[PDB]
Amino acid sequence: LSQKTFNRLAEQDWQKLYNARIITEDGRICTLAYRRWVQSQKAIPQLISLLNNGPRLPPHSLTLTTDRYDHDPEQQIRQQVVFS
Amino acid sequence: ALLGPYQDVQAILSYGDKAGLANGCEALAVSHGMNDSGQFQLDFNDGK
Amino acid sequence: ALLGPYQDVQAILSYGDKAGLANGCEALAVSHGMNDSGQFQLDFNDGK
Amino acid sequence: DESAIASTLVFVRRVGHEQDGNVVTLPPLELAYQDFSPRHHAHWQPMDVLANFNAIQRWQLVDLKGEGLPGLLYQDKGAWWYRS
Repeated sequence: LSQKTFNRLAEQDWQKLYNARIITEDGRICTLAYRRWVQSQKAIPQLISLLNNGPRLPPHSLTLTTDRYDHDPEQQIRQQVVFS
Repeated sequence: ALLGPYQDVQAILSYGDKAGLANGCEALAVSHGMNDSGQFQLDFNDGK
Repeated sequence: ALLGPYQDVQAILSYGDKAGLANGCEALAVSHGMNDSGQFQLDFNDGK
Repeated sequence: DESAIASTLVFVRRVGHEQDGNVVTLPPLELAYQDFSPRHHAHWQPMDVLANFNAIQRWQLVDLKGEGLPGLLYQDKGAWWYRS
């Protein structure tokens, strides 16, 4: 959930969706619980935007490694992203 | 037959020959088809 | 015993000795096996 | 998914905690079980196949021969008839 979708849901739907375990304790959207409400016509159209304006990425990790030691004026940070 | 409890069959059983038959015993009516003697009641000792 | 669709059982029971056997009480016909008496109806009080 | 009829397990999540009170979570395992909703599915259909299966004649639904479905048994005088 983005802050804007949340603010719209927060007065009423957030609570219905939260209890239904669509919205998790940390504000994430549960995959099966949302789908069950979409299939059941219980889902709110406000969460649809979060499946489109917030595309998902495969679970991932990021490594940050310096080439040079801390005292050097030229520590470059090598970055690598890994998706699985 | 698949003849239900509220369904009837109309059938006559008869003997097509010469024999020592009683009058009215030459033909029997079959109405329900379940060990159906053409009698409202069967009694083998009613004197008849 | 076991039987087919509409099969009957043919058996005669009879007494092979000297006794007061009334005329026709000498032997009994069995048509089926269900505690089959010698008559169409068993009546212990019909005077016979 | 707690209910008087049956409580099923629907959410499994492994969570760590930090010494500063923070929390570390992993994506949860979501489970679903099949539902029972006898009103939504209340579908009457005719069964012309049980021709003359009568409650008041010698009829019964039985597993003759050990099949997992009943057949229609009819007990006649001297014969039994059966539809598997």
